[PDB]
Amino acid sequence: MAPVKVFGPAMSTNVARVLVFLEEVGADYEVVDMDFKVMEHKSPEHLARNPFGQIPAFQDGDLLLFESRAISKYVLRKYKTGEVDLLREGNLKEAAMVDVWTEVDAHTYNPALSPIVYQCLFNPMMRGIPTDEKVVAESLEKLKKVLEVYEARLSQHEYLAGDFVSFADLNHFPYTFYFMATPHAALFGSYPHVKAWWERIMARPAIKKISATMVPPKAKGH
Ligand SMILES: N[C@@H](CCC(=O)N[C@@H](CSCc1ccc([N+](=O)[O-])cc1)C(=O)NCC(=O)O)C(=O)O
Ligand code: NA
Ligand code: NA
Ligand code: NA
Repeated sequence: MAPVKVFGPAMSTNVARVLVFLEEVGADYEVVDMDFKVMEHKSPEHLARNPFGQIPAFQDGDLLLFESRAISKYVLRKYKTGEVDLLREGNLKEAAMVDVWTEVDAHTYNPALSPIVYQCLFNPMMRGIPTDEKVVAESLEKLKKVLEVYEARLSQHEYLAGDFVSFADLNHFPYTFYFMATPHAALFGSYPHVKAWWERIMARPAIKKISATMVPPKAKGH
């Protein structure tokens, strides 16, 4: 039957996103590393997997996929356990709530948090480009407003879609993980329900496993 293949280094946020869901359902998989220093993601071979020249790409037999959230939902459906139901697709209103807060991550939370990761981590280390502190300052003020909403939401439920962990919650892991390595990692402590939610996510065996393969400078970067 052959395990599925993920193309891209495990440290890349959107690769890690897929690996988390693979681990949640206990599926075998192969991580195919790629050399960004020779721009392997822009090679003719990889463009045939992801025509926009990005990672992850994904292969299951003759099926090629890209876009991390699409890959992840395919994994969750293919390996649907019964022991794990992260999409709630058998329940219309639960699936809707999972969908809402998955979209919130994609279009409200991650656009506020991701720039801080880029400016404080990716740009200086990976690209040799210094931190633009005005982008950081503007993004932090937006993130704080987002976190005020999350704090209220997570005061009523343990997770974002209700009293169950879901696709919505776990999609928050890869970029927030790296945020915890920036100078702004203490931010969450001002939002106690958000911090507790985050710690529940970090306690998950699948999350523990993948975060160990991403390895920051050292865990919660000081
Ligand atoms: N929507 C897509 C986004 C995928 C994506 O952005 N992949 C990035 C790597 S993860 C995000 C990321 C970007 C940059 C760094 N960095 O260190 O400079 C780290 C992580 C990529 O391949 N970029 C190459 C390109 O677009 O040309 C998905 O979720 O799959
Ligand atoms: Na990019
Ligand atoms: Na599911
Ligand atoms: Na918004």
